[PDB]
Amino acid sequence: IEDMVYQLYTCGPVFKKVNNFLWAFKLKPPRKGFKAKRHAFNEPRPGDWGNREAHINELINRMI
Amino acid sequence: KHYNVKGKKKVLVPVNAKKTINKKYFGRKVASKKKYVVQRKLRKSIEVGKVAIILTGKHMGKRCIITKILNSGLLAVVGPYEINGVPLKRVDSRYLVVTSTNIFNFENIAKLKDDFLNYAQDIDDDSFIKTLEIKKKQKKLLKFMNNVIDKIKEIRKEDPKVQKLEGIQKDIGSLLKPEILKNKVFAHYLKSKFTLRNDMVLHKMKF
Amino acid sequence: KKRLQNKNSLTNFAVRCRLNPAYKLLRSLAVLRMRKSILEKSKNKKEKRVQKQIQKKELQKINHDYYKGVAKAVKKKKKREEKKAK
Amino acid sequence: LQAVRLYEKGVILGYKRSQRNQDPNFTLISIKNVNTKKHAQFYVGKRVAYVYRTTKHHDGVKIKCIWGKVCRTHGNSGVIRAKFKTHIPPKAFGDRVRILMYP
Amino acid sequence: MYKKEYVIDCKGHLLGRLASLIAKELLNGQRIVAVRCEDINISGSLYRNKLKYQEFLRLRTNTNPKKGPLHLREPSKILWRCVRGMLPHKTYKGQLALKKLKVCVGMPYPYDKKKKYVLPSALRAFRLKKHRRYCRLGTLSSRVGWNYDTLVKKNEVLRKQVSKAYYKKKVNNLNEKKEIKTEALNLINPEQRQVLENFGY
Amino acid sequence: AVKKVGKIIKKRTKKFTRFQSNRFMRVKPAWRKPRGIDCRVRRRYKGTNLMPSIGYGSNKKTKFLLPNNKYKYVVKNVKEMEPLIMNHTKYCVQIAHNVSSKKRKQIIERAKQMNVSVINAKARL
RNA sequence: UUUUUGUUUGCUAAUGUAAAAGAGAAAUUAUAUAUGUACCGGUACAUAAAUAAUCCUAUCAC
RNA sequence: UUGGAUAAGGUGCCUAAAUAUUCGCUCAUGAGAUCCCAUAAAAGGUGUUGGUUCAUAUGAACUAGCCCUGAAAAUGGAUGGCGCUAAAGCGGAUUACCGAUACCAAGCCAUAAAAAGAAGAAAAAAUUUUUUUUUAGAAUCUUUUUAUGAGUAGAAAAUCGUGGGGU
RNA sequence: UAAAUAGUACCUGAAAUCGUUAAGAUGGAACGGAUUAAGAGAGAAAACAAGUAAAGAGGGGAAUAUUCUCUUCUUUAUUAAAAGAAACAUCAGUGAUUAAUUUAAUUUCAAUAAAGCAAUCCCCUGAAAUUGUUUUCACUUUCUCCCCGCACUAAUGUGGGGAAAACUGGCUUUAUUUCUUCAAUUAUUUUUUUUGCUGAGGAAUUUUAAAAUUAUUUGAAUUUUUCUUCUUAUAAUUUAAGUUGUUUCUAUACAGUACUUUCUUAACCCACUCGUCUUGAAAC
Repeated sequence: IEDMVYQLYTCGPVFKKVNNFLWAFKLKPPRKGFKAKRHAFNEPRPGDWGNREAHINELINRMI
Repeated sequence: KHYNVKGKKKVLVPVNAKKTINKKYFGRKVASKKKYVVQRKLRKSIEVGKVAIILTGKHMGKRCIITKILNSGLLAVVGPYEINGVPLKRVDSRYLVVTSTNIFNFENIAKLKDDFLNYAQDIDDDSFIKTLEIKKKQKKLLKFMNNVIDKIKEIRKEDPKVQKLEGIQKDIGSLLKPEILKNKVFAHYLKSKFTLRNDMVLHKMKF
Repeated sequence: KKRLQNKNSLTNFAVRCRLNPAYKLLRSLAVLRMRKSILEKSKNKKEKRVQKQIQKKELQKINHDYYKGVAKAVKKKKKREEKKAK
Repeated sequence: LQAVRLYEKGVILGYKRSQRNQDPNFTLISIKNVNTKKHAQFYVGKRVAYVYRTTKHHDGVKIKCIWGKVCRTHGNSGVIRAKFKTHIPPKAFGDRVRILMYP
Repeated sequence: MYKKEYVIDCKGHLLGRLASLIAKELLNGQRIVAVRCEDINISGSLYRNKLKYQEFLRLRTNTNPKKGPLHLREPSKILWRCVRGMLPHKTYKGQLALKKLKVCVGMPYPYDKKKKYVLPSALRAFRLKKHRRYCRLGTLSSRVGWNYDTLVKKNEVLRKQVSKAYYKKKVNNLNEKKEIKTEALNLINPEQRQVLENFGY
Repeated sequence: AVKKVGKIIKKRTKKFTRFQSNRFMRVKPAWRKPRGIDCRVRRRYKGTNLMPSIGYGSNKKTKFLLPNNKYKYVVKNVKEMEPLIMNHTKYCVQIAHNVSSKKRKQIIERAKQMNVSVINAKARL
């Protein structure tokens, strides 16, 4: 599992195989909820969709 | 005996295995495959000299003195019968709110703390366990009410295992009688009953 | 094989070490590194912090130049607006 | 005088609920002197007794109790959710329960 | 909420906020008695509230006004109707909650000799800016056809005099008890005295 | 609501009744799937006569066994207990409805001396 | 009107609670201030300004 | 089904959850109040709140927020109702919370697919000797595993019953 | 007459509909779904006691009409055990809550006590002289002083006009961070308080192996050690290898006021008339 973690975190030579071997993650709803799934994360109003960049980490943590 | 994964030292005591289940294909087996179980790990505020409040029994609301941790999670307690009328009773921890006052923080009782420990070192859970023979004798007479109650009392008194507890009670109470009685406000504190007034908020007040 | 309880691979130490054979060493190293006494860091905090003075100097300098550039742009725009006014 | 209390008083509000939908697995309970989530969290493991009278005797007694336990806080104003062994009847809404000091 | 009954002095409260708080209490099962309902305040000018009540009055089943909305002019009945509108009165539980409420104009015989409580969350002084118009429920009711305002006023002034006499007697008794307490604080044991002094008694 | 007695879980009691059988005497309560077009029950409207479904099925480890944790076997003869001689602990016996008093007494005697329990032991006496 | 026992041919003894666990609390009023007292609405002096964040009531058996 | 946590949307009462926090705007003698959605315009205002450009804290001209006029219909009437103005209205912001048959963990039913399969003692209770259970092997079968489950018209399979016939 | 509730309409004798009695409900429908509660009927086939001794009634089988043996009921007294449920505890899975924590990065700060610098001056900031570079003034507190109004104020002060140093504020050095501060965010780690729900399975040749832990033991490494790591061997344990234990109660009963269940009533939430044609039916 540490090898899988390495190959996933660093897009190593065995990445397609590890990713395909891995079943799709079935996440919980966020602990504190979303802001608005309707709107973009980059919109000035509260929103969720789009590229969160490094901010995906806290959302994953609440969803995991 | 213990195990300390991740630095815990959980402490293991032997456990019997009596539940029996039928096997998948042919036989029967004992369900429990374990031989040790981790110990009780009672509360931090539970010490020998502390004074606690009983919450559930016929002595609910009464104040008592912790006596001994009884090797099985339950703890012996004596709200010294000579001052309070609370006998030597084995009580469960979670049915007992323990205060912050130690009987042995008093100058005139820290002296006899050692004798108290010596007297209390010889009580055990078997003494509190009710014997099958006396249970049968008590249930026999169920097949007028005043006579039934009196005979139940007599059988309990004549139980040989109750008598040793009564003797320990008597000697501990004799040891603790005059020192407790000479703290007049504390003596009344012990003889009093803890009640929840409508001005006290139990998520604010301290045990 | 019969499915059993899925042990928590993060908090259950036995299965965690089963999955990651290096985890026991890594955690032990982290624990012993945490176990370091406070006196050493108390006596070394100033020694560590004093060496960062040059970094603080360049660190102030970069932000100073950035704010100078912002102010110069503001002044240029104000002058352009004044010129446009007449 | 006599009949010591040693329990906190509470009132049975309705069930765990939304608008026009009920979840009678949890009962909303209001505790006497608690009005915040932080204070409601204090009574979380505590046992709850719904003691109610009865028209006739059932074990020589006219009184019986439904046992339950606090599970978690509800909302922000000190309301809690309690789970009982059997669902308390909606005739009991507004009645008194005992939040006991034990365990 | 945990009393046998709560007596609320409705003087200076805003009608809607008062009704909301009362309705929630009744639904939770607390019996309340609302007194001095003629002194309830409503935000907005008296003329504006009178216009609202005229709109209410123009409302009736033209087939048979007997079945129509009964309009009710007493301020106590107006508060009762507002509370009912804030309540599921068409169910059995809602009807019990509604019947748990008692409304009075002035202060009748049992309720003038018991403690009156106040809901700060509905006080006009705390909920209306000083520069904004408000009306008095008794005045609105009189304009609408209640015509018992002045009698309630004179009953209130009589009750005020009686309460003033009672308060003077109570103050004298409290002063005597206080002096007795100070004189007796020197006769108890010093340890008990220090306990009382330390804990502010 | 589920009822749980030991290892036995009855996922649902109060057997399903036919839609509108409560207010039509010609419609018997025996369940019939509403075929309909706009039939409320068929469309699964809230608060009306839910339909049976395979999800309610009982755990097959404890499916057909009675509250005594035994499967019932209906006999009409003394000669129909020979299989039970080897299954006395997981089969209980029930006497058929149309068995006379003589044969009933014989069957009860044989079951007792076979230590096999009888469900309707005190019938016709 | 008071005490004891009980309400464990269609009938002829007979029980119900929407809420006991200290279910404790009577001044009035103003909110860009009030309240008491003393003199002639005014004057003067006190009081109050996290007010229930308080006070009062409980256990000392015989 | 049991717990958990959420979506949409809400948290003054009806109604579970904020009379939450924080910053502005608005007074309406027919205020306003969630997409679809349940109408409103041209034109105006010396109401108030911000801005912009000109003239020695004054005079103007614009601009756009909320408010007002323009704004009349027939049973009595509808921001859903109550009501709400130090909002319970309008525009934000910060948190917490409530909230599905959706999501997550676990159990069970069935469907689909899969891994595999044509013989020996286990326990307990009494007192070495007894007693109590079991000691399995049906291939459209047995054991285990994972995923999945709306449904008219329509199709199929497996089941449940009735009269009569052979065994 | 076996039977007349088989009396000529005569076997059985359903439903619709109606009568009697009992119980219950009853504010412009009634019924219903889901969840319980209260009552009222029934009930022991898991919802305790197997066995042992005696006497009473019986039934069988084996033994060459006489011995042993197996048992079924009834009573006596004479012992267990198990099952369920609660409470507590333990473990595991899955959450909720409150206290933290290692090591780094990011202009952080803020103090203590001894000196010093600048005075519209300082860390800053502001306005002016194919990019940088340089310069000017203008920026602060006063519970300070002076004049004018000289009581004019919101004011226990004030408005206007001038001076002062340097308390305050800023900077430069040395020592300290437990007097005080050492934040926040992120990355990387380690814990912790109080607690909700759940316990599938039961492994005759993988509940094994290993993994972890404990106690010995060998060698080595190293962050240098009372949780340091890596193996050599042994013996165990569970954190492995899906819940186990204790104590009570039911209960020392043979059916009740308890337990299971049906029914009747309530109560909270929900619920429109079915079949059909139809894009669309609760449909006026």
